[PDB]
Amino acid sequence: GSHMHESKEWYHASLTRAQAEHMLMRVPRDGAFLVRKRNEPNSYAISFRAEGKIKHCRVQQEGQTVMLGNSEFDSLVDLISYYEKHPLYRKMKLRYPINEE
Amino acid sequence: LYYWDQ
Repeated sequence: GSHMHESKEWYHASLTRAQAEHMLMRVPRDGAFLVRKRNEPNSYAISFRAEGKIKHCRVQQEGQTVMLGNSEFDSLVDLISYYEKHPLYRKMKLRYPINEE
Repeated sequence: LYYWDQ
């Protein structure tokens, strides 16, 4: 699908769950987030901070679209742009993209 | 949840 996420600050092509967790803990704000490519094929994770905890959400890359749960988008950038304006977890929007912080 | 669902 679309590759426009490759230059986004929040996107990390090579970042483990553990590395992602240690990055997010340095940022005491709900809505801190990043996206990382998973070892599983055609899969990403959104790692985010909410209620003082780190959570991870799977995103499946399937054909010309990406899927999070039952929500479907044209691309990963469209998905992130959506959840920057609409809450992903309770009332938390994706708010603070983490670029190595 | 290992992965939060949604």
